[PDB]
Amino acid sequence: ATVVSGQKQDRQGGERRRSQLDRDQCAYCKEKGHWAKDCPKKPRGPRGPRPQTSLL
RNA sequence: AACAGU
Ligand SMILES: [Zn+2]
Repeated sequence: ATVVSGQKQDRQGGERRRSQLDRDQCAYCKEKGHWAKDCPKKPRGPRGPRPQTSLL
């Protein structure tokens, strides 16, 4: 015999389709004030800004 | 994955 399972459907709080992602809420760390594109927890690298060293 | 918003 086994008694273990999950079956329930209930949720509160309004939301279109992106949690409480405020227009001024970072969608990365969840910090309000800065945008994800400006998240201080964003990645960086690899250090080496060299797309194409042309000669002209 | 941590971008759910050019
Ligand atoms: Zn952030």
